[PDB]
Amino acid sequence: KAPSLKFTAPFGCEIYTNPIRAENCAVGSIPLAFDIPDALFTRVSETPT
Amino acid sequence: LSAAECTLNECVYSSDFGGIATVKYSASKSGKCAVHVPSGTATLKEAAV
Repeated sequence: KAPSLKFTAPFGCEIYTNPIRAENCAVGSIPLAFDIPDALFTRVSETPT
Repeated sequence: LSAAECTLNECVYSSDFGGIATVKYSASKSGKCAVHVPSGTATLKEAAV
């Protein structure tokens, strides 16, 4: 029994059991898309300047 | 008036009255009178302030 994947995983993952899953593997990057409606854009003079 | 200065707070060339100009003046008498733009550059909302 060469040690578990809990202790040997690259990027510092955190292997768990009941769903077989890894946690918090610091690798890659998430891109994001924001479809923002036009109602949220407050005008200039309703904010300090 | 005497020594009046005009700055543009909001400026958006929208179809409605989408621009705010705050005229910083210094008046000899305190009384209402009429503002106007001679050109077709801007169309003012109110006739007097």
